[PDB]
Amino acid sequence: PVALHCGKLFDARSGRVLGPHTVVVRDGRIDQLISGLAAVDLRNRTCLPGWTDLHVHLGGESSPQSYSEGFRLDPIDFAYRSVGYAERTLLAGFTSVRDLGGEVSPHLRDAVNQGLVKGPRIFAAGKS
Amino acid sequence: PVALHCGKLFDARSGRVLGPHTVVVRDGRIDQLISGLAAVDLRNRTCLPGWTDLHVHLGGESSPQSYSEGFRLDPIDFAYRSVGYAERTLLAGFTSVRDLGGEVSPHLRDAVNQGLVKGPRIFAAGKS
Repeated sequence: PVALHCGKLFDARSGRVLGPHTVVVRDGRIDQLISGLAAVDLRNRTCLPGWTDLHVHLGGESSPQSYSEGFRLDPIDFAYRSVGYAERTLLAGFTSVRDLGGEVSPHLRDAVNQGLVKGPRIFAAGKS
Repeated sequence: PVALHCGKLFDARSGRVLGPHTVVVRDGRIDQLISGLAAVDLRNRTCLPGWTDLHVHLGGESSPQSYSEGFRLDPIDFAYRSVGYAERTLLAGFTSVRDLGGEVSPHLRDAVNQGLVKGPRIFAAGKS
């Protein structure tokens, strides 16, 4: 249970930035939206919903060695890299993603959902 | 049947350079060694026996891509490269070599012995 006090709120449905608002969060959902208990001071910030990236591949990253590591590395090493990838993605403001390829992301999604590692909400495609 | 006239001859057994000599070749062997018919004029040159390299790998060559081509290429491409490798080795003065690794060299040796391609006399080790 935390109350959020922020100076401006962006209304996604309308596409307009409103004024001061107070957001009350209990049980992980939004309960009240008073316009005009733990408290977080965001009165010098703009309120937005979390962003969704609909096309990512959290199981790897492009590099000059990307076309030779496949024959020498295992998916476990790629999972160890994906831990940092997912943390960096979450900390940039993206609370959900849609993964469109790769067989490490269904496992990363399970690990994130169980709380073992930090990351966004993953919708995984598995093998293309 | 060709007679060779060269100004100086290197005697491998003794290790000394001698004077003018005439070498008569019939049937692929040395028959006469007159000291002091087709003719080749080498009177401004030094006569030596063909050289032997006891450690070569005619089936490949080092390159920045040598650690990734193995998973993408076939031995046929390496044979096509070995054709030029063997020609260049023969033209540098090495009439025989000892190949100490590689499974393309037993086939290159057969091809050279049958006269299909140019190269030195190959003693191949096969797989190490």
